[PDB]
Amino acid sequence: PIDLRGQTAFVAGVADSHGYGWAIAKHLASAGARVALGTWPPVLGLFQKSLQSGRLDEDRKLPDGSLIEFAGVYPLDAAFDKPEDVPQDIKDNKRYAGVDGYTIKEVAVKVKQDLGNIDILVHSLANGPEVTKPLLETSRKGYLAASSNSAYSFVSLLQHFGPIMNEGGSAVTLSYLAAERVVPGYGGGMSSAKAALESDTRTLAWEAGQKYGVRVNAISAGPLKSRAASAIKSFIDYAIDYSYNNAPLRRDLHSDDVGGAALFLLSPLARAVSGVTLYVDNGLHAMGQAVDSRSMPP
Amino acid sequence: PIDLRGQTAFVAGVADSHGYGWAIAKHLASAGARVALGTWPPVLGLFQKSLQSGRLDEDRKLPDGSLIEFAGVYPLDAAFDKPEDVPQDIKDNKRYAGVDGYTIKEVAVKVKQDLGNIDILVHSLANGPEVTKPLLETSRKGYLAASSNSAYSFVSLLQHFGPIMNEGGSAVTLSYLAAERVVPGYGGGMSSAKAALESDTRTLAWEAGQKYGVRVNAISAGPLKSRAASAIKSFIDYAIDYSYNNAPLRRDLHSDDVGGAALFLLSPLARAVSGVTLYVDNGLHAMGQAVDSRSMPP
Amino acid sequence: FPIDLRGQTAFVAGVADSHGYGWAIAKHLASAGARVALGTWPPVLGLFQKSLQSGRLDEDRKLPDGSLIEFAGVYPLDAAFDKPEDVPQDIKDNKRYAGVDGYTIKEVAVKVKQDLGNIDILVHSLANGPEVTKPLLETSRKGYLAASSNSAYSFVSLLQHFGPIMNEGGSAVTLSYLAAERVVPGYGGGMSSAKAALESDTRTLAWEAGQKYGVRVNAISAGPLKSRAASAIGEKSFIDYAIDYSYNNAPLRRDLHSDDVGGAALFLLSPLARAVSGVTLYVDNGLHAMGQAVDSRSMPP
Amino acid sequence: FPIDLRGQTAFVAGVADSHGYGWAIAKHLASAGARVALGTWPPVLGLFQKSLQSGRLDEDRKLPDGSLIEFAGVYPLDAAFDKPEDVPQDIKDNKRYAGVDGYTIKEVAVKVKQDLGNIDILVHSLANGPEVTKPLLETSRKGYLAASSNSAYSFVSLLQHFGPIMNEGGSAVTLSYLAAERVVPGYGGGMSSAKAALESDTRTLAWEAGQKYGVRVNAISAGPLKSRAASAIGEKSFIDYAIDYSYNNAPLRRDLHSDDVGGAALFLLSPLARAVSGVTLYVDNGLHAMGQAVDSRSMPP
Ligand SMILES: NC(=O)c1ccc[n+]([C@@H]2O[C@H](COP(=O)([O-])OP(=O)(O)OC[C@H]3O[C@@H](n4cnc5c(N)ncnc54)[C@H](O)[C@@H]3O)[C@@H](O)[C@H]2O)c1
Ligand SMILES: NC(=O)c1ccc[n+]([C@@H]2O[C@H](COP(=O)([O-])OP(=O)(O)OC[C@H]3O[C@@H](n4cnc5c(N)ncnc54)[C@H](O)[C@@H]3O)[C@@H](O)[C@H]2O)c1
Ligand SMILES: NC(=O)c1ccc[n+]([C@@H]2O[C@H](COP(=O)([O-])OP(=O)(O)OC[C@H]3O[C@@H](n4cnc5c(N)ncnc54)[C@H](O)[C@@H]3O)[C@@H](O)[C@H]2O)c1
Ligand SMILES: NC(=O)c1ccc[n+]([C@@H]2O[C@H](COP(=O)([O-])OP(=O)(O)OC[C@H]3O[C@@H](n4cnc5c(N)ncnc54)[C@H](O)[C@@H]3O)[C@@H](O)[C@H]2O)c1
Ligand SMILES: CCCc1ccc(Oc2ccc(C#N)cc2Cl)c(O)c1
Ligand SMILES: CCCc1ccc(Oc2ccc(C#N)cc2Cl)c(O)c1
Ligand SMILES: CCCc1ccc(Oc2ccc(C#N)cc2Cl)c(O)c1
Ligand SMILES: CCCc1ccc(Oc2ccc(C#N)cc2Cl)c(O)c1
Repeated sequence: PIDLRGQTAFVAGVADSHGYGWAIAKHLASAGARVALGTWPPVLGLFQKSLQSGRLDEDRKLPDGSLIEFAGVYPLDAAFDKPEDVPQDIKDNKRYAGVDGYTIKEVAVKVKQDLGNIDILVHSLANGPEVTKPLLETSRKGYLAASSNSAYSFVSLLQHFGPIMNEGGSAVTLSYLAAERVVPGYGGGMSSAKAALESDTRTLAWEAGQKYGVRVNAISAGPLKSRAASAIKSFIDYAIDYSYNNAPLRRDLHSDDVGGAALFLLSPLARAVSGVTLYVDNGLHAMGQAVDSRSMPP
Repeated sequence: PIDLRGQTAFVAGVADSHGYGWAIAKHLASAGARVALGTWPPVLGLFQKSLQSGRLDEDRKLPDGSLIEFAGVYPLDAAFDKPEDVPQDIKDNKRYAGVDGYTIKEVAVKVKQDLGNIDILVHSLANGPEVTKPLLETSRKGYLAASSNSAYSFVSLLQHFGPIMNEGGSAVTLSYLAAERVVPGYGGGMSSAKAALESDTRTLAWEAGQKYGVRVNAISAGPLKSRAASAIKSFIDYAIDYSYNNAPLRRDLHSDDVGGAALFLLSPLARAVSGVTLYVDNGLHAMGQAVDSRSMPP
Repeated sequence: FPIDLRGQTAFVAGVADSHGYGWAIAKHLASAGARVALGTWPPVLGLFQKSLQSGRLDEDRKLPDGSLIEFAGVYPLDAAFDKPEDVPQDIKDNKRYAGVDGYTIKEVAVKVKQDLGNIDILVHSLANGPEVTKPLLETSRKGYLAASSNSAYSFVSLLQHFGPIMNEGGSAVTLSYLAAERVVPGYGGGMSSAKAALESDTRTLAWEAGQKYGVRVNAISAGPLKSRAASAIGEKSFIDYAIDYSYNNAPLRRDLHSDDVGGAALFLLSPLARAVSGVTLYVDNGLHAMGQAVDSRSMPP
Repeated sequence: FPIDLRGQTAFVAGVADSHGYGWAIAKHLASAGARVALGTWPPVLGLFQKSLQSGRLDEDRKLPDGSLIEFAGVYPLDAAFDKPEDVPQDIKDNKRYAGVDGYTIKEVAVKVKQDLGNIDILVHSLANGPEVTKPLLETSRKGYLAASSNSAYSFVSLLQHFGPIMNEGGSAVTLSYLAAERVVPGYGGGMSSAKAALESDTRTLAWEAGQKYGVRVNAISAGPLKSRAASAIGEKSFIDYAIDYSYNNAPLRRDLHSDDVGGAALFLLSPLARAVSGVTLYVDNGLHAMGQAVDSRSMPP
C-alpha cells in the first residue's frame, strides 16, 4: 500500500499534539518515513519539554506499540527567509533566547547536512494578527502580516527545500473554505491569503513540477479544535457544530482524517496528482444551503 | 447605452407574466428590439386570451406609456425536434388541438420566413417530472425526461436557430445553483440537467462562437415565485426566505433583475462575453455558510 | 496497514478487459486485500472470461508480491437497464446477449447480496455515447440522452440498488473527464454534458447517500489513457493526440499509467478517506491547473 | 434609458493615460451620463493632466454622440498608502512627488466628500508588482508583499474609506486576470496570488459592504490588452504573445478592444446589475471556458 520507508520528510508547523501538523507527521511516521519538524522558536523549549517528559507519549503511539521518533525538531520562523531579515527586537526578544538558524533558508541548509535530500514537504502554519476583525476593519499591516505568515511562507519553503527535494517528491499545504466562499469570522485577511495559498499551490505545481519534478497540492480542511484554532463557547466551537449539522457526513472531524488524506498526497499512490485542492471536510463543501437554517422548519 | 433597434429576438418559454421568460422579453422590448415568443401549446390559447383580453396590460407597460408588442407568439414544444418525433398520443391529445409546426426545427423555419434572420436567443424553459423526489428515488424515465426538456432543448434550439442567427448575435439560458452545490428539494435530476445546461453553455460558446460567431451564456439565478416554481407555504416560499436572510444583499429578488442581466448578455456591451455563468441571485452564491443557522446564536 | 481492506468486499462495475482504468482499480482494491467482484457488459463476457480462464491476462493480474488477483464473482451487467422489464425483445434475443440472464442492475445487486452479502466498496467505471465523434451542434437527441443514460444515470441507479446492501462507512466513486468543466473539442455526442451531470450527481448523492446510509461518494477526474474504449473514439488516434497534448502541457511531464488512477481510487474508497466525500479529484498530472497550453503555435519554441 | 446614470457620481481609481481599461470605464460610465472623477498615481499626474489640457487625447475623449468626456475632478492618489502618516520621507521628498499633497486614500476620500459629496460608483483599476517578470520560485518576499499591497489590499482600503460616503445601492468593481485561478506562465512576481486574494476579497467585501452599506462589489476578469502597464511587462511583447494566443484559442475570434470591458463594467455598476454581487465576470472572448489550446504543436494544423 504505502511504505514510505527510505524517504525523508519535513513537517513545518508543529508545536503540540492537537494541530493538523501533528496528525500529518503521525501518519507519515506510521508508513515508515523519517520525519522531522519545524517549530516556532518561542514555543520550542516547551514542546521539547513535553516530549522529553514522556507526557505526549499517548499521542506518539503507533498502532503496533512503537513510539514515533523524530529525526530533528528544528527552530523555524517562516516570517523570516534569511538572517538579514530578522529585526533587532526579535534577535533580542527573550523568547527567542539561545536559538539560531531558524529562518527558512537556514533550516533548509541544516536539514541537508543533517539528513540529506528529502522527499516530502508539509506546510502546516498560519498567522493572522487581525483574524478576529472583518475585512472592512483589517489594516494593511495585519492583512500583509496575515499573508506573509500564512501564504508566502509556502512559496519560500518550496523555494529553499525544492532544490533539495528528490524527483517525484511531494509538498502539501492546508487551506480553508473561506478562501472560496465567504466565511464570516474568518477575517483579518486570512481568507485573502488562503486564496493566495491555493493559487500558489497551483502556480507552484507548475514551477516545481517542471523544474524539480515535485508534486504540490493543498487540502482545504474542516473545523478542528487545535490550539491555534482555540485562540480566536468559541468561534470554532460554533464552527464544529455547524459542520456537524449541515454536512453530508454526520460524523466528528478528527485531526487524523487530514493526516490520512495528507499521507496519500504524499505517497506514490498520488504520483499523478498535482495543483489539487482536496476537501477533507466531511463533504460540507458540496452543500449549497444550510439544512438547519432558522428559515426552514426544524 | 443599449438600443437593440433593428434586431430580432426570439424568447422561448413564456406563457404568463410571472416567469423569468416574461421579464427578459420585457427588457428586450424596452431597448427597442423586436420580440417574438415560443409558448407551450397546451397553455397557448389561454396566454393569447390573456393578452387579447387586455388584462396583462399592466404587465406590458413600458416606462414611457407604450405597451409591449410581440412580433409573434409561436406554439413550441422543446421536447420535440422534428415532426417525426411527436407521438400519436400527443398528436391526438385534446390540449394540442388545432395547432401545428411546434417542434423546434419547425418553429425555426416559421421564424425565418416570418421575420428573417435573428440576433438574440433566450432559453427560459425546464421540466422535471420527478422534481419533488430526491435523486435516490428519481427513476431513469424522469431523470431523462428532466434532462431532455431542460437541457438538450437548448442545444437543439441553438442547432436550429444558430443557422439563422446573425454574426455577433447572442443566446442565453437560465440555470440554478443546485447545478454546482447540493440544494435539497431540487431533485428529480433537475440539478443534474442544470449542470449539463451549464457545461453545454460552455461547449456551445465554443461551437457557436467559431461556426456562427454567436455568443452563448448562462444566468444562474435566485428564487423567484413564477407559476412553474409555485407548482412543486411552498418549497419556493421557503426558498425565498432563505436567500433573503443569508445573502449579501438583503433585498427582494424581482423577475426583472434577471431581465436586466439578460438584456446585458444580449446587448453589444457584452460582445466579449461568452461561456459565462452569471449569478443574478443577490450574491448568495458567495456565502459559504448560513448566517441564520440554528447552530449560531440569533 | 495504512491501507488495509481485509474483510471488505468491493464491486467494480465496468470491466471487460485489462487496459481500462476499471481494471487498474480492481487490481488496486485487491492488493489492499479487499475481496473484489466485477460487472462485465454482457456482449463481451465470453471474450473476457476466456482471456481470464486461458491466462492471457496473467501478466496483468500480477500484484507486487507476486501472487495473482482473483475475483469473487464475474457478473453479467448492462448498465443501460435497471429491471428485467426494462429489457426490449430486440435484445432479449440478441445473439450476443444469449447465454445470460439477470443482467440488469436490480438483478445483479440481488445476486451479489445472495452470493457475497453486504458490500463496502463500489466502483462505477463505465460510459457509452454513440455519437461521441459528433460535435454538440451535430448531436442527436436520442444519442445525447443515451450518453447520459449510460454514463451518468447508471451511476444513480447503481447507488440506488447497491445502496441498501452497503455497510455504513462504505464508499463509491465514479470517473470523469475534464470536458465536463471546460470545452475539450472532439469529446462530443453529449458526453461532456453527461460527465457534468455525473460530477453533480456525485455532489448530490454524496449528500443523500451520505445521510441515509453514511456512505461516501466521490469522483476521480482523470487524464487520457489508451484503453479499448478510447481507441474506439474516431491513422493517429484522437486519444493519442490528447495523451500527447498532456505530456507536453501538464505540470508533471510523465506517462499516465492506469495504476495512477488505480491508486488514486484506492485512497478514496479506503478508511483513510473517511472524511472525504463529494469531491472531484484530478488525477491528470496536474493538467487541470493550467491556463495555457505551453506548446502553442502562438508561442516561441 | 435602460442604463441611465444621471445624478450619480463615480470615482475611477487608477487612470494615468488613455490606453488602459481604466480609461475605457470612465468613458463608459460617462456616456451613461454619470459624473466621473479620477485618481491618478502622483508621479504621472503632470504628464496626464497635460495630455488632457493640450488636446492630445481629444480623439480618445469623443463619445458616440460627438461630445467630449469631461471629469469632475482629477485626484492625486497613491494606492500604496492609506494615511499621511504612512508616507516615508523617501517620498515626502521625491522630485516626482513634489507639487502635490493629500494623495493617500483616506485623504482623497475626504477631498471627494468635500468636493463632490456622496458617490454611487467606485472603480478599482490599478495594480503594481515590481517582480512580475519573475517566476514565483524566484520572487522575493518584499516584492511579493508589494504586489499584494498594491493590487489587492488597495481595493480593501479603497472600500473602507469610500464606503461611508457611498449611497445605498452603490457599486464597486475591481479588475482581475485569469492567472488567479489557473497558472499563466510569465505572469509572476506574486501577481497571480495577488489577483486571487483580490477575487476572494471581492466575495468577502461583497458580503460585508453588502450588509453594512447595501453596496454591491464585483470583479471583471478580463483578457489581455495592450496598455502602457502591459507593454512594461518584460522585441516581441510578452503581452503580444498573450493577445495572439487568445485570438487563436478563444471561442470568439476577434480583437479585444478596451471598450468591451468598458461596457462590461458599466453594466455591473448600473441599476441593471442591482441583484448581481460578488461575481467574477470573464470578459475574455470566452477564453476562460476552454480546456485546450486549439493551436497546440501537439495537434494537427
Ligand atoms: N484547526 C482547524 O480546524 C483548521 C481548519 C482549517 C485550516 N487549518 C489550517 O491548518 C494549518 C494548521 O492548523 P492547526 O491550527 O491545526 O495547527 P496549529 O494549531 O499547530 O497551528 C499552526 C502552527 O503553525 C505555527 N506558526 C505560526 N506562525 C509561524 C511562523 N511564522 N513560523 C513557523 N511556525 C508558525 C503555530 O505555532 C502552530 O504550531 C494552518 O495553516 C491552518 O490554516 C486549520
Ligand atoms: N422561478 C425561479 O426562481 C427560478 C429559479 C432558478 C431558475 N429558474 C429557471 O428559469 C427558467 C424559467 O423559469 P420560470 O419558472 O421563471 O419560468 P416559467 O414559470 O414561465 O416556466 C418556464 C416555461 O417553460 C415552459 N415549458 C415547460 N416545458 C416546455 C416544453 N417542453 N417546451 C416549451 N416550453 C416548455 C413552461 O410552460 C414555462 O412557461 C427555467 O429554465 C428555470 O429552470 C427559475
Ligand atoms: N480512458 C480515459 O482516458 C478516460 C478518461 C477519463 C475518464 N474515463 C472514464 O473511465 C471509465 C472507464 O474507463 P476506460 O476508459 O478504461 O473505459 P474502458 O476502456 O473500460 O471501456 C468502457 C469500459 O466500461 C464497460 N462498459 C462500456 N459500456 C458499458 C455499458 N453500456 N454497460 C456496462 N459496461 C459498459 C466496458 O466493459 C469497458 O471495460 C469511463 O466511465 C470513462 O468515462 C476514461
Ligand atoms: N491590461 C490587461 O490586459 C489586464 C488584464 C486583466 C486585468 N487587468 C487589470 O486592469 C487594471 C488596470 O488596467 P490596465 O492594464 O489598463 O493598467 P494601466 O494600463 O492603466 O496601468 C496601470 C494603471 O493603474 C494606475 N496605477 C498603476 N500603479 C499604481 C499605483 N501603485 N497607485 C495608483 N495607481 C496606479 C496607472 O495610472 C495606470 O493607469 C489593473 O488592476 C490590472 O490588474 C489588466
Ligand atoms: C472555522 C475556522 C477553522 C480554522 C481553524 C484554524 C485555522 O488555522 C489558523 C487560523 C488563524 C491563525 C492565526 N493567527 C493561525 C492558524 Cl494555524 C484556520 O485557518 C481555520
Ligand atoms: C429553489 C428553486 C428555484 C427554482 C424555481 C423554478 C425553476 O424552474 C423550474 C423548475 C422545475 C420545473 C419543472 N418541472 C420547471 C421549471 Cl421552469 C427552477 O429550476 C428553480
Ligand atoms: C479524450 C480522452 C478523454 C476520455 C477518454 C476515454 C473516456 O472513456 C470513454 C469515452 C467514451 C466512451 C464512449 N462512448 C466510453 C468511455 Cl469508457 C472518457 O470518458 C474520456
Ligand atoms: C498577460 C496579460 C494579463 C495582464 C495584463 C496586464 C495587467 O495589468 C497589470 C499587470 C502588471 C502590473 C504590474 N506591475 C500592473 C498592471 Cl495594471 C494584468 O493585471 C494582467
